[PDB]
Amino acid sequence: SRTEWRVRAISSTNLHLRTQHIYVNSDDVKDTGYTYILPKNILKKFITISDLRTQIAGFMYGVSPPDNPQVKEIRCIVLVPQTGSHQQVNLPTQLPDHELLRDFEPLGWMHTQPNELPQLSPQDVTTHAKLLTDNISWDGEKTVMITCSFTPGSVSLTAYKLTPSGYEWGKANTDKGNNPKGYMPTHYEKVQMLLSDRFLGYFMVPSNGVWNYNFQGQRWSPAMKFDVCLSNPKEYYHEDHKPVHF
Repeated sequence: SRTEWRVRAISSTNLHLRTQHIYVNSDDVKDTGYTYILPKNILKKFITISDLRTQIAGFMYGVSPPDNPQVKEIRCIVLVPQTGSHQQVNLPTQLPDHELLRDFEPLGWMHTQPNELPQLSPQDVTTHAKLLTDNISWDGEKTVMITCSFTPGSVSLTAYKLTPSGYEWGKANTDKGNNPKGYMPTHYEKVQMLLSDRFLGYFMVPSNGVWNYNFQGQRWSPAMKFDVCLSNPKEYYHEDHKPVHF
């Protein structure tokens, strides 16, 4: 329905309201490790281009502040060609590559999620374990996952790191659902994160100007190759994201 598309596009412009009420779960995090600082400007933009029901994601890149070795500031988010569901996001096996990105530190990924969950999803752990094993540039000691859970009238953020055992389990997991065998809360660990407007972050999207393939699944595949470039991200229901035909 072309009319439905226009209606959803309209209601989605109210997503920015949720970024007025942001929550960050820093509850009982170990005092050992890194603290992640996410810029408010990119978190808000990330929410405005997202969707309440279908998850989207982006890879995070950042730097190490000269005077605090235990702090990692996220300065760039890269949106890759993708598709997703209420339970997970589907990303190409090929990591983004660009001269501008090679001098940053890969810090993991972030993604939206329909509802707040009592535990990190088994899917997230599996997706993260895959990203680690395949990419030598991904340091398990610094890469993390930030979940942006939509809660009534707001968004709730949490950052996690995989545990050595979680990495092992994730690398072997074979059932995408919500209760895989052997899944324990001891497979992941919460990490400290801050939402700050002290500095700005930037976005990089596919060079063909299309990151959202949720209405063009036939043009998406895990093996697809792509390039990226600096740019302001297009919303979920942007003109260029609609299906080749309704």
